[PDB]
Amino acid sequence: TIDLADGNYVVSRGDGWILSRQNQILGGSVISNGSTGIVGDLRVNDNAIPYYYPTPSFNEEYIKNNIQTVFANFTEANQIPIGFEFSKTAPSNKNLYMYLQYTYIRYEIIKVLQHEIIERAVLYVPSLGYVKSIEFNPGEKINKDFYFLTNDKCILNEQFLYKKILRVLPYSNGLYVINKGDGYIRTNDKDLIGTLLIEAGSSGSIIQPRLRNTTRPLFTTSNDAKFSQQYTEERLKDAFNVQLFNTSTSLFKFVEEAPSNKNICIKAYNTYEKYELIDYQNSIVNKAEYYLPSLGYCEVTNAPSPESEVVKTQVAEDGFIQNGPEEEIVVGVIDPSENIQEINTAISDNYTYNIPNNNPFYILFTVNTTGIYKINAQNNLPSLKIYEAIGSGNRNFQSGNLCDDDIKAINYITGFDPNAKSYLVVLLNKDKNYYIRVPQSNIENQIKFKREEGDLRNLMNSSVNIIHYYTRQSPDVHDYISYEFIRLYTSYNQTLFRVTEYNLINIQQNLNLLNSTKSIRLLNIYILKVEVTELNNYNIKLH
Amino acid sequence: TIDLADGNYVVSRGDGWILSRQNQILGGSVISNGSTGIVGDLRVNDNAIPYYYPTPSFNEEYIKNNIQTVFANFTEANQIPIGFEFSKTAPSNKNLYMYLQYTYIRYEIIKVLQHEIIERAVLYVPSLGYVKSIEFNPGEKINKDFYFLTNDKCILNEQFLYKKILRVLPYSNGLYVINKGDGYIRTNDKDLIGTLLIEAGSSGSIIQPRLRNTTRPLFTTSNDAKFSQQYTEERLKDAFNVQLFNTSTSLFKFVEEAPSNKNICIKAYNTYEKYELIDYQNGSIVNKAEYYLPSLGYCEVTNAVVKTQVAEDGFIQNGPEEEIVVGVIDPSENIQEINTAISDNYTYNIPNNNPFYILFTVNTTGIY
Amino acid sequence: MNINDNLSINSPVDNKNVVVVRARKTDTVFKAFKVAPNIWVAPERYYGESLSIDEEYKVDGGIYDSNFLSQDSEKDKFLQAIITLLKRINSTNAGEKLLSLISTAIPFPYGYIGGGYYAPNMITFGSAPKSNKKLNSLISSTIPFPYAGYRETNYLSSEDNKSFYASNIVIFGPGANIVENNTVFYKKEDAENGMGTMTEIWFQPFLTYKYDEFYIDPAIELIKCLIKSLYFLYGIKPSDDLVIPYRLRSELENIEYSQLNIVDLLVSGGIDPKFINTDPYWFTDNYFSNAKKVFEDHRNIYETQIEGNNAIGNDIKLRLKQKFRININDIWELNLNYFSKEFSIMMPDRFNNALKHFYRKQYYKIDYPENYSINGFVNGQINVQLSLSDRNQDIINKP
Repeated sequence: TIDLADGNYVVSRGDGWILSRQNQILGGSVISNGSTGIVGDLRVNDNAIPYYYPTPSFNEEYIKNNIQTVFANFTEANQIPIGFEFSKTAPSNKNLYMYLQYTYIRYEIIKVLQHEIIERAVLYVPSLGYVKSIEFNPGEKINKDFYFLTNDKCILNEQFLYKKILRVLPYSNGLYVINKGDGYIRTNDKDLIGTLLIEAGSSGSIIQPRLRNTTRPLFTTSNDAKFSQQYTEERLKDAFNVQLFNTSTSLFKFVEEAPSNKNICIKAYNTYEKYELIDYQNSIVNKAEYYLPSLGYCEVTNAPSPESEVVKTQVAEDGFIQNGPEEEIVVGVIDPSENIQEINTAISDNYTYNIPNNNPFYILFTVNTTGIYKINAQNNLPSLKIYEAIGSGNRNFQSGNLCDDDIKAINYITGFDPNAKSYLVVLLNKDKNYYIRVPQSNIENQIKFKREEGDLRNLMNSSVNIIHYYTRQSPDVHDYISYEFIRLYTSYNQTLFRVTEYNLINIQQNLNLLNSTKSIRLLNIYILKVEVTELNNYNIKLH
Repeated sequence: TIDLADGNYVVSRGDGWILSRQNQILGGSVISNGSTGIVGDLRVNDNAIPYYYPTPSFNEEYIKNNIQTVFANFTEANQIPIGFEFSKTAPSNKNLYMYLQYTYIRYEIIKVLQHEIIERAVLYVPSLGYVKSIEFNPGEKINKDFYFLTNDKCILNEQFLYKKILRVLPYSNGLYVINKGDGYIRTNDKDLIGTLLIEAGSSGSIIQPRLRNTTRPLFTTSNDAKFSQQYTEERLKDAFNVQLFNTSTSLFKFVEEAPSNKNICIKAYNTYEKYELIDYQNGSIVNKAEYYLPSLGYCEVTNAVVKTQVAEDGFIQNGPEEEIVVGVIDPSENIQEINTAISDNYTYNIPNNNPFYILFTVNTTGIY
Repeated sequence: MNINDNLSINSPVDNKNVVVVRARKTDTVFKAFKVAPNIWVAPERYYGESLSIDEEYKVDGGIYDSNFLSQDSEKDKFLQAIITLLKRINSTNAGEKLLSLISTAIPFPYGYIGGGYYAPNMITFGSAPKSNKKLNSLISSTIPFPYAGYRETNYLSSEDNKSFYASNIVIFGPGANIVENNTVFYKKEDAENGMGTMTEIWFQPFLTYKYDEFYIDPAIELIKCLIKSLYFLYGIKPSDDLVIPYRLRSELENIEYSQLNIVDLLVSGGIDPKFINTDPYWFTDNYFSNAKKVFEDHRNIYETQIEGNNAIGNDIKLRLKQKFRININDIWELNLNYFSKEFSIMMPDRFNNALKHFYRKQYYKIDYPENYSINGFVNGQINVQLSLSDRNQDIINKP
């Protein structure tokens, strides 16, 4: 007698059911004189076929579709072998007999009426095995309950899950890939390899031998336009160099040895790794979620809870739960739409490059000797973006020439966005390759590289804007921003240098922009440098 | 940066190189309570994907030829399957995260002028793997360096192997087969299965599976007319019952469990068994042949940038000294048998005009 | 068996039902849709034949148009027409049986790399942790190392050469000749040794001709092509030199005899095969004996080495079990005369393989959403109201 409402329902009594009278059909093993015996099986084919017990209201197709939609899809899993094994050690002087049976997941579809069940269709899905052992001596009489089972039962914990049937991101405009961690599992035991009950003194094992290399990655995009499985896969290959997506040859196995005075229950699930492909621009504009299969997760129940009551429960809403460590690894990526022009010659001091319509583009370059360089275009506009290539310079090397490694992983160095005119100063090493993104058909705005001779070293890795308040794309905390321009402060995000027209001096220091009151009137054209200490807002304004 | 003479050279930095941005692409595993987690790989090696990084002067064909000329071939010899495993036991009350990546051998070709490397090309060849583990409580903050590697690094071996790219026998006349020992390995790590670095408190294993009828011996004959591979194989079977097919169903494995103090480095090679087939006419050796049959491998334990020169082609024996000599009936001659045993006297009439064998047995022990 | 009728040319490339594969080992790629297990449809024209043919090499009665099946709309119409024809075929028990046999009749797989079909080698994995007293080194799981090691020859390769998709049949559009249904094999060597190979079919469902007082249902032509492909799948293709007389060229002032291959006669049905294939058999060749012997050898191999093996997936094993349930005589005795009675379809029955000489064909356009349904021609095979095609002015005529 259920306490729910009328109508049909989908019920999952859970895993760990053993049918009646199918106990010794698989046979048993006998061990003696301190030997060790290992039995096991591989749930692959001819043994992974579910058993249907339907009722006229609920036919086989109805049951299959309804359970697969809500709970784990077993039809797909029926082709991927999974192996389990029990190991047991006999004592010094005695005999041991151990026999194996299969454990099934039990699903029921019911038709409640007036708080009374008037129909029940059952599905048994093979999941794993269960080994029962006993040490004996000749002539001993064994309780019939040890061999024979008259009715089905749940050796594991009973359950009655059912479902009625009806922060500030200081990034730059561009793409990014965020690895959010490993150990993601769908709700409602939808990604459960299976559960094993290990009796005292034994040792269970669950192995994914990758006998078939197939996998089931999951994809979810907020906009099918500009994004797709192929597009995200290519972007990941560019970023993380992922070569195999729907394939794998890595095995994962879990082993637990139960103590001598207790029983253990180990649950094995398949895990996933989450890759978010954002398209931040000014405010996330698009998002995709890629769940690449990982090498599984194992939970260990020290023992089933004492039998008190089978409390009914409802299925959780479809989603994910993370069991592994929390992480967020962000990697930039080159947008394939923009074109990248490679410079065949290494760049020395005092170099010029002719812009060669209004679409943004990329230029790849490397320096001849490590140092600080100033990049400014004709009339100090348009503003540019400077990214560093990750992992470059640890491979192919040709003196006095660029040998690109096709590394598409770009780490933002410094940039600003539109119409604002500014010039960048960045420290570059000889080996590493660097990309420059140029937006925006008037006269070509040639890009000029100048190797500063230890003059602007103070304003290292910063963009100077050629400029009463003014705001611009703020950098991350611990980064530097600079302006070339009697009060100055910060609006939400929380220094003075004298220029010689081209020497430099120190006018003021320890200038807290988060003060709102700045009366210096320093006896020095000046440079105001701000180092972000708390990215309280997307943009930082100097007023 | 280089003390070598000017010119072009080929260098090997050894296995154990891990690439950048490729840490978690193979997934990971989570362990709880006292459970023990084992993760590994088992490849047929049929599908090989070496990563090239050439230069104008050094093209793909140049690299492949100049590398396989000295070091191990990876095009046609990249067929033996490989397998490795790592296992970790989690503490009583905590959670463990393990993530696995591949390890590669880094080959290079360089052009040195005025004692400075002015051009460099790179080749990465897959070789085994490496597992990183961390025990974490929920919500613990993890340093990004544990997940993301932003530069290639040498984990296991830091080496630099370069090469310039420019007794009285009182025996009798007749055949002989000599088993000269076991554990032979080619020089310059041409048989190296690979090296594994097991962190403290973990265990590691290297497996060497074998596909049926897929074993390649090494044959070197001084006269292909007489000592052909079929001929020497037949003589080997006659002397010892050697058959190639039975070495394909075998399998071996090396296991090492590092203590909680330091790490353990295990290096594993494939081995060979050396059989010398000789003809000893007139007291000299008119012909000779060497046959190297696959063995069950050899292992050693290391404990962790001097330049070294590639050794001349040859073999090194790591097994015990051994020399077992067995004669064999020359197939050229014919063998006749005397059915009746010699009791106390016999006069056998020769049944040719060519050398032959007579096989007989004695019906009673005694001096004849 | 369920024909997937929920696909369109605009369907996304999901790498599971809609794929972009490579044509043999050439440099071209083409898009394929799976409408059933191991059965694919490729609306685009066949890659083999070149669309531009010199006027000297054009054959009589052929229609050439290099712009046909170039736009996406025509491709989608072709795909939907093929699906409709397949549904019409499967609507009857005979068609369902034929399609099931086609799907299950995979080419025999090659043995392990080393050789043989008996059993793979073993491996061990997962050494247990060192116990307090016992090392437990040998406590580990046992695995069949090359699981599913059986090498297969029926697969389409992706453009990246890093993925493969099973396929027994691939229905293409017409080649250089717009109206010429054809069936070609993947490997000639494997089509005669009993191992079998995948088949490719060129089909044109948008054109039909009127014989006597009725129209020709393209489903019969498709069934003929599938039956011909069955020979390739079972690897029982006879030598091209095994021909038989079919008609005496009376019109000529010389003693010349036209010849037909045995497969064409056995498959095309009609009255011609009745004079041959009698009891007792008056025509015989070593081809039949060799085919029966090889089929028995393969069945014995499966029964003694395939069934016992437990280290290979059932996807191949169960299909091979059903593939050998039937006998070769059943295939040889299978012809269009049976499906004509089953489907109640009228077709030419006398010298239907040499109709080009007897009378010239007039072709009619078929609109499939309208003129042809899952039940066949709308309003019957006689009263269907079709329109003469505009391509009849481009028919080649070389007397």
